[PDB]
Amino acid sequence: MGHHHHHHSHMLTKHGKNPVMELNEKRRGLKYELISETGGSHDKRFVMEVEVDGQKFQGAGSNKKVAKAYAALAALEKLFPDTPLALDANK
Repeated sequence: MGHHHHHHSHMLTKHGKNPVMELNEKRRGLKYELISETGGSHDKRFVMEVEVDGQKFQGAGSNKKVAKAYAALAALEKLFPDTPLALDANK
């Protein structure tokens, strides 16, 4: 029996474009830099920052590129949610 796999499956975003490449189509002149980076006994913890429309959003993932994905989604869900009227919103 197996009970073990190497996680190769890739999460994306609102569309099948991958949040990073998608955001780079939705907006141009973006910035992707590293904020936090560490690796423990069995788990990883990376945090990347993305600049969209001058606004900086930070996301955390198990590596740089996955952290970029969450950072991008952080901007996408805020700038391009495509949702109806807003009854609840902070920023």
